[PDB]
Amino acid sequence: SGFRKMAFPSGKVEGCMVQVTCGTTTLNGLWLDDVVYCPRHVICTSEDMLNPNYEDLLIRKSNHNFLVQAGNVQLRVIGHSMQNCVLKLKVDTANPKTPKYKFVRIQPGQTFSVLACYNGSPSGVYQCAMRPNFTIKGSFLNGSCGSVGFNIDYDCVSFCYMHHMELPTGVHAGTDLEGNFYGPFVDRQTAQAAGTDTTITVNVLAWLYAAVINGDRWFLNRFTTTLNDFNLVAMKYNYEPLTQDHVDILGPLSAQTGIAVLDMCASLKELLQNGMNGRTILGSALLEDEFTPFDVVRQCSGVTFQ
Amino acid sequence: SGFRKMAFPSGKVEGCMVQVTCGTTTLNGLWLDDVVYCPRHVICTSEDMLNPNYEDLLIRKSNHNFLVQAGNVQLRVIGHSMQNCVLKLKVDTANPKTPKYKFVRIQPGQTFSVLACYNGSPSGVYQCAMRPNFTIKGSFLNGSCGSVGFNIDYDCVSFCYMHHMELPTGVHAGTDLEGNFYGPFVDRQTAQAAGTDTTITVNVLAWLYAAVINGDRWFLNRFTTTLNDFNLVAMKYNYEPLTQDHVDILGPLSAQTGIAVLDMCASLKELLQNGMNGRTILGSALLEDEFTPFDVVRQCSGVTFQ
Ligand SMILES: [K+]
Repeated sequence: SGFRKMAFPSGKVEGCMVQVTCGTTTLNGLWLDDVVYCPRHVICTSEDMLNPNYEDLLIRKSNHNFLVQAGNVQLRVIGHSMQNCVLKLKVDTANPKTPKYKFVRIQPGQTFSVLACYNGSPSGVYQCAMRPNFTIKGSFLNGSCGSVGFNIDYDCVSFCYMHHMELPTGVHAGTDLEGNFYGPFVDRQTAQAAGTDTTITVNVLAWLYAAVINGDRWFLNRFTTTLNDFNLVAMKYNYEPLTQDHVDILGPLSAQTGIAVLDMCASLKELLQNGMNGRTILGSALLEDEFTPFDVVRQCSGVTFQ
Repeated sequence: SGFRKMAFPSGKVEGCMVQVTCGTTTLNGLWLDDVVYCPRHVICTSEDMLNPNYEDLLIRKSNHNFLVQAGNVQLRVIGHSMQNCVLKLKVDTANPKTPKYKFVRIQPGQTFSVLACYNGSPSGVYQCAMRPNFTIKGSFLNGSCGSVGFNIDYDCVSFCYMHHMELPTGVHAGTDLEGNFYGPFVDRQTAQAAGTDTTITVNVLAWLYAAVINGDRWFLNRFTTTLNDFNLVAMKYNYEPLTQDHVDILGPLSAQTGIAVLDMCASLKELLQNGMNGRTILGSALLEDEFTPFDVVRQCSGVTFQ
């Protein structure tokens, strides 16, 4: 029994984290084969950041301007290119600990593990959701940039996020490993508003299913609802619209528990309208939305890796 | 900067997890040097479990009764001993991936990362507290036993927990790596009651400090209190007494924020009595108690590992 914010095991990613330094800026890089990936803003000074011309700043850089340290081993940079907002430093050594990996672009609502690093060394691991507004509510400090988010399938690491910046609101933004930001953000120190953050409805439902599996059934009610009637109530409480695709993905959990998706939707409707009356679900007084349907299945069925 | 249930990186522990099989039972073992540690109840059948005489059950066992698999590599058992409730299988091979480690017995309140495993293979990693009643509110399924809890200092893994059993209440119990149960529990299938669980006061305070660091200052009040006056209020809300040792360990955070421990205590007093008025601290509507003072320092200062 029990249910936790459970992260993927970090071992495979630990062995890819390096320190990258340029000028006075030190952040993290991801070392896969003979390439180190890191945020390109590492080449910028404080003043460059206000309006950086990256094409120009990079032409003015040479390989020796980049210091890459893997543990107590200096990696020599022998090449550099830029892909969107990621810097690719070609190094003299293929990472012996390179795992099987893919670069994946995730959708809002999907979750991943983050290996928060400083100076190429891991500080911790935690589970995360890509928020609907394309931010993530991470735990990152100065120098966290280059830290990556990932999922694991079997033995294959699917890298989906690289951390680039913190916004004034204290939430975080970054790119896929091709250097394309998630959301309407740029690696420039210019005012940038997060879109309004909404609650990931399908994930709340998934977590309610988790709660049922673990006993909690008090929120189950006698009501039912149509999909559209639900979404009308949801929108009023800043909940993402629930699509048919979402309903379909919840199918496995609806089958496991025997509770139909729209029935669970009704249970949520009431919770939104009335509240919880000081009661808690899976130890939480708030409706948790950082667990996907698949995440519940994985934790409740005991899926392992490598 | 944000705040998350953040686990230690699992890499070092991943490389120590093996599968151990005996009779009708498969669970997990921890492979350090030429020894594999696992719960001794692996030698029991269903019938043995009702009233096991372990000294006698083990005398009747031979090395060949124990099948240890590290991936697709069979480890040959060449010896067996019992230390309290842990079985130590001596094998023909020292684990090449043995990290620097200690075996530590933690105190109630203290936290650790758990690497949940099935069949010697990791499913995930999550942060945990040793509850005051010596249970842990884990996420474990059938076959999780042998899974370990740990902290890391620099490069040294301090193993503090091995999972042995789930109790009727759905919470978990186990031993230090010397095989001594935490709490009044035994590795017998006989009814066993968890003591009443209390809230880990020192940890709630630590987490309030974390909240200050991340902005939230609304719960700060002008009032102060003596230690005893605080504990009188605490006991009424099922909070662990706050000791002077607790005050001392909160020292770093009190220094960092400039808020005195007893001042923070007063702020907590009010929160306990009046509630939050539907407000939230670090995204939570409940007072969180599974973060130690050190855990907050590590997350908020960016402490890394190896
Ligand atoms: K219902």
